[PDB]
Amino acid sequence: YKTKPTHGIGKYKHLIKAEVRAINLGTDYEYGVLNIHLTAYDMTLAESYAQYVHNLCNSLSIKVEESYAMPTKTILTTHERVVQISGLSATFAEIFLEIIQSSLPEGVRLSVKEHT
Amino acid sequence: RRTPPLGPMPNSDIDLSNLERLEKYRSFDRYRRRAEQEAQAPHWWRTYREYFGRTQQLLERKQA
Amino acid sequence: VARKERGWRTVFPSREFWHRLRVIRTQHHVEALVEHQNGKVVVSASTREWAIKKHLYSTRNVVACESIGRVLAQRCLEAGINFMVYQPTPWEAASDSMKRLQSAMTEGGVVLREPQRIY
Amino acid sequence: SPWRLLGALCLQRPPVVSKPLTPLQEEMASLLQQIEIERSLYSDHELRALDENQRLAKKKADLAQDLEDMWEQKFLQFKLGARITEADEKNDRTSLNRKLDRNLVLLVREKFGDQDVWILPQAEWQPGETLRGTAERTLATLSENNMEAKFLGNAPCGHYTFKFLGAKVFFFKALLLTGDFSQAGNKGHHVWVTKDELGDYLKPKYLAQVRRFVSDL
Amino acid sequence: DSSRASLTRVHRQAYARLYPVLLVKQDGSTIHIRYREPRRMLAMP
Amino acid sequence: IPIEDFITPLKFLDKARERPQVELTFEETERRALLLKKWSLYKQQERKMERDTIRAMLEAQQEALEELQLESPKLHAEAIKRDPNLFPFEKEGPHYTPP
RNA sequence: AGAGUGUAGCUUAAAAGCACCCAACUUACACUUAGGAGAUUCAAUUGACGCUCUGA
Repeated sequence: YKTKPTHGIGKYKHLIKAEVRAINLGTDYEYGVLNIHLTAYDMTLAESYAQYVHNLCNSLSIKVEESYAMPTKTILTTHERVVQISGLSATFAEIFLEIIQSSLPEGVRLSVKEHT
Repeated sequence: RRTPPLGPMPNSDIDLSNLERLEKYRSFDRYRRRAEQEAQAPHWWRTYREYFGRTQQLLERKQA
Repeated sequence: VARKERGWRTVFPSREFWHRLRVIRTQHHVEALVEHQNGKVVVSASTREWAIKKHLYSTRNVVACESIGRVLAQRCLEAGINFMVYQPTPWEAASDSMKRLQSAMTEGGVVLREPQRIY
Repeated sequence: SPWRLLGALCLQRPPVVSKPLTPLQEEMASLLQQIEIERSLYSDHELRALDENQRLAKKKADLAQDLEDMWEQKFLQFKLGARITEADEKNDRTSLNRKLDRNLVLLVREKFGDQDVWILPQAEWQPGETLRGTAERTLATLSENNMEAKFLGNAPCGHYTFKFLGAKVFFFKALLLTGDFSQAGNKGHHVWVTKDELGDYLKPKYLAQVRRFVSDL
Repeated sequence: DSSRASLTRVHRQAYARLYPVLLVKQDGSTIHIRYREPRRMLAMP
Repeated sequence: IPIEDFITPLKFLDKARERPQVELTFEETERRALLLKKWSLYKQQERKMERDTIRAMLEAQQEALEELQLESPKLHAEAIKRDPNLFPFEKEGPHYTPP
């Protein structure tokens, strides 16, 4: 009740968010939303690398927005996957980038291009 | 007319500005577990409980 | 004759019983309790108990669940609690090890359905 | 206190050749190939190999083999490039192709007056220039070659403070994209070492702890 | 650690057979690719 | 454009009759289960080695930045400032045979 | 050389509870199910074997 000492023991909308450039003001330097294009000749290798990079993202407290993909191209077919990544620090950028560099299985190229 | 509470406010220590950096309820089971340990814990308001209430053996076990 | 807490309708579990079997499958040990309405533990069956732990390969599988099902069905036979009201959540009810637990309850002699109160 | 500025760099070579698989990895890959064969769905090459042979048997009772054979001979034609240019040389530390399945680290002997130390490549900087610029100057000056390398950030990787007038050493981490390494037999003592010979080359506590920020994999 | 994401599996159910053809684009770099009509060597002109 | 290539081709519906025989032996599935158990062990070992390397290099870089802050008051502000050359960053995967 | 010390990753847990991984559904994540590995550093509260910091 409004007048009891236990007022608002059950409110929850202050704990729920009921609802892009980079944030570099003066000291906390932050990436925006990323787009990592994992392009490969094989669905299996690209899918597995997307799964593993997603599992390293969710185990290192990284916000992942989407895990979508664009349609393939006729040439041999080229598959790819897009993993959007937000949440890094400069040391964490170096470490996460070098882990991605050192985790490449076979002939899969990388990208860290921004949105649009 | 708001009065200050008697004891500690539950769900207050976790109230941060960045809830996304805190690790999250992925499941349905962890929540009922945590609610069970706090429901077994006493509180300062009125609740349901107020009205309705050596080495050798270990080594041998490890070997077995 | 005695009352059951017939309410608690909106919230899970329902408290309309006399003795509750609650199984928590932890990372390492699976345990099954039989309780009163007071929250007090009447009958315990744990794999944190060397007499059943030393006869099991792994403390968590379908085998350990069947073993502790036999153990607790026996325990309720020497404890005189003969009737049950058990509520599993629907994803766990489709699990194989705890439906083997339910089969163990049925073959042991403890019915998973308490009789209705006489009014 | 007169403070002596020393910057440095830890050069990294990405492995062009992947690591060879474990025999137990070969076994589970064989099991995976078995289950991929088991869970596939009437694909067209076996339609041109099994049912065509059944129809030929029906015609005779009243080519896939040649294609597989020509595939085998074209496999035998193009000889695979050897993954091991490592054991045949066994002493060519001056070349970039000493190892392929691991990362390789530039590492130079240096002569002081009071010391003679096999050091990770260093340089001297003044506070006017950026530390990233110091690392770029180190790459462009110390090896006198034409590598095109790439950094990740300006954050350092390994800090060591040794004194005799204090002195500090900061260790960055670069990445070689490409390189024209003309005159590989230089007069310097640059040696690429994967992980192990660091412990054979770098004894003191300011240099035996370099491997804790080097990507061992 | 260049073998973590090479030990894979087709997560779909309606998929055909795949075989490891070695492919070279233009550079003399043979790479295993899961593909149909199991060629053994490849070269893009 | 919301067009994807995850749609199953229409040829995979008619002639699913080529391997109706999935039969194994008890030793084969015993070895398969042992392989699954041991490979869960090896994947846990690989990830825990990766976590050990990760925590070691995280603490090394954090200590390096902290000592750079206490030894250089005008360089730790630019030691976190990011580089504008990381937008078109490219790296291809490994190969087998050298050129 | 001295100090702080010490249960698998974490415990004002006493051989546990959360962590972690593979297999299945998921483009993918997540849930769930099936499985798995785990430890009180060695001797009689004390000494010494392992780590960190402070010295040369």
